[PDB]
Amino acid sequence: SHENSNSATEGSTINYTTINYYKDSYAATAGKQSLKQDPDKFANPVKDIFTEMAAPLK
Amino acid sequence: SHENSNSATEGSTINYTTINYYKDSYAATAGKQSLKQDPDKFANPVKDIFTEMAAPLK
Amino acid sequence: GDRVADVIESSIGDSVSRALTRALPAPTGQDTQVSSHRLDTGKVPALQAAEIGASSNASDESMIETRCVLNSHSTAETTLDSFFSRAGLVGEIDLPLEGTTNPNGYANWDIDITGYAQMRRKVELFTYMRFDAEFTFVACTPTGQVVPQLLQYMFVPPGAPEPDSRESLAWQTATNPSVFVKLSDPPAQVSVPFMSPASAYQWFYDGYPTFGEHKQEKDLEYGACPNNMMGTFSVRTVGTSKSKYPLVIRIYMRMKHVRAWIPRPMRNQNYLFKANPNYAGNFIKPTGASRTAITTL
Amino acid sequence: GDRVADVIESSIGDSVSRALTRALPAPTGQDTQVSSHRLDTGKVPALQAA
Amino acid sequence: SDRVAQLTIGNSTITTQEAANIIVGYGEWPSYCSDSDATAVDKPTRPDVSVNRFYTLDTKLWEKSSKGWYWKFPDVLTETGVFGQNAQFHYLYRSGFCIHVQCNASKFHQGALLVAVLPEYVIGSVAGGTGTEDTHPPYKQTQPGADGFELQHPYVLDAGIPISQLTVCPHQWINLRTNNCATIIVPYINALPFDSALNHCNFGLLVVPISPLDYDQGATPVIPITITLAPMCSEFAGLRQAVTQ
Ligand SMILES: CCCCCCCCCCCCC/C=C/[C@H](O)[C@H](N)CO
Repeated sequence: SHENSNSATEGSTINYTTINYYKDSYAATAGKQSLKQDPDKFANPVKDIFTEMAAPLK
Repeated sequence: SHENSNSATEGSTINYTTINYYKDSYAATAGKQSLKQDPDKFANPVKDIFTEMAAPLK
Repeated sequence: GDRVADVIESSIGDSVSRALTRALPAPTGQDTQVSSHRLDTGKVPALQAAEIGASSNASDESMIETRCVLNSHSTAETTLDSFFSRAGLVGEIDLPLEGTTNPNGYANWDIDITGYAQMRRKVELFTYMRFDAEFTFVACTPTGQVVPQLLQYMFVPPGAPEPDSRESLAWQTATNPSVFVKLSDPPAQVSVPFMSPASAYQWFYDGYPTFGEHKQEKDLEYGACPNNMMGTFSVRTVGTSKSKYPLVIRIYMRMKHVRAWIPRPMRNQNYLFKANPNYAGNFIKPTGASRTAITTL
Repeated sequence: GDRVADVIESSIGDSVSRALTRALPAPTGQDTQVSSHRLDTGKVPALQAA
Repeated sequence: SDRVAQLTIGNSTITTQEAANIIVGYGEWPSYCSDSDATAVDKPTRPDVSVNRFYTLDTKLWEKSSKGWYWKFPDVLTETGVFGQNAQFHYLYRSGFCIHVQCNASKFHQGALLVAVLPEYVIGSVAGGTGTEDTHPPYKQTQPGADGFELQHPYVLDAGIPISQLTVCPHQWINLRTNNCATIIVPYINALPFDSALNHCNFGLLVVPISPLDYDQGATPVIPITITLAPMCSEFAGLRQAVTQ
């Protein structure tokens, strides 16, 4: 089970579970990702965040 | 897992990881080598080594 | 018994090799350190002396002002296995229905890997090699179609009787290894060990195999290394009568478990003969490309 | 905030003047010491380089 | 210091005052064969001081249009002194070498020499010019002896291999501006613990002028080149009668 660390997703925060039979790590299966989202990075990219209950402009 | 010790790289300093299904050890895979270099043996084959900062001929 | 001082204190017999250099692990490229300006006399790393025979050892940090780079580029792909463990064509055997080359339905191919330039240039970068092999036999007709034919391959080590016909008795293979395979099947693949009487194959051999007068007839012995003569590879179509299809066989070799010694300059001329470094004398060409002037691109 | 090595280890901003020389008090002229002959090789104070 | 040197071995001594250090071939000193690597059963002989000494073979003239020369080892010594006698009388052979090349001129002469050691230096032929002829080098070209032989195509080294890459081999430069001598120490190079000293040649020594010799009219025009060499840690085995070749 000693193989090269040469997949496209090495040096990433999330870890997969995959099956490999060769010494090169990019030959493995796609596997399962981890379910994490950051919707604010596109939906609410403001400097000073404001609460729902108030008026955005005051 | 009892096999003959008849590969081409027996009696060598470096060890490999390989996969074999037969009793002869030269039928296995190429595997992974170890990453060691001796560049001085070709680049700096002098008797008395000299520092970078000085003059080679004094 | 040693009693004289020059024998007691003698250094004869030291069988260990004094090594001036040692191997150090290097999984990635070397990092770059921070550097600053320097204005002083007596300490000059820019000036060298190429006469000694050593490569100049001035680095980046001693010549220009540099930043710190954390180099993580792997060196794994330039190893000997990574460079050599790739298959390539080394021989072709032709089995025509009518012809003068192999008219009887059988052929003998002496095993040598200096028949094709792509493999020969790669293997001749070094002087000695010790490796294992992996041979693959791809068979097809001249139009490239696959047909229901049964073939036999036989490995004949030196000293064994070479077959002389398709009905020769040597095909009983009581001791020689052999392969029976059909063209409809995937190509045959076998693994071969290191077979030299010496510790390595040498692609260059500056000598003759025998003593005696070196006359004109006894001149081809130059460069002929007996230790690289590994026997013959014999092929035939199984049957008592003549076959129905003309067949072509291509052999592919893949090295593994490699060790190499004594690098030498790469070839820059066209090859002419096998096991013979001769070159066309009247048609010598430069190693690289040329340009009109030295001051222009 | 400094995070890169070439900024952390940088020498930019040194406002102090490096002085190779220092002032020493000299109220009177310098005295003369006793001297004798010298006959040796390698040590020559007469020869200079202007 | 570094520019001055003195090499003493056996009953001979070489002094120099314009050295450029010493090159050790592949970073390894010559040595004897160990008990785990030897294969023959008889006891080899080690004559020691009578064979390990400096031999001066011959002198060559450097001109403005010279192309180069090569020498084969140990063919240069197969017929010189006690070493030659032992090499003729015995079947096996094993030794290293210490090569010193002498070439001196004035401060008003210029030029450069490349001195290199190439193992298994097989010499190829011109193949009849067009290349359809299967020729092999004659005896005087493959085994020139102690008199050396001159290169015909120094750009290819008579083997189809470029001279620009000859520096991957153990080498030194003789640049008349800086030095006037070169020293390379070669261990035993072979795939066999012992080999014949008469049939097999281990390596070849190349001396090719990369920068042409040039001087003004009136200066000395005769600039010789000299080769001096000493076997190191010599062994011999398989004693029988002597054979000429
Ligand atoms: C039934 C098996 C048939 C396949 C036979 C293949 C065996 C090949 C023999 C060993 C090959 C060794 C590799 C090359 C060695 C020598 O250096 C070359 N001849 C160089 O000329």
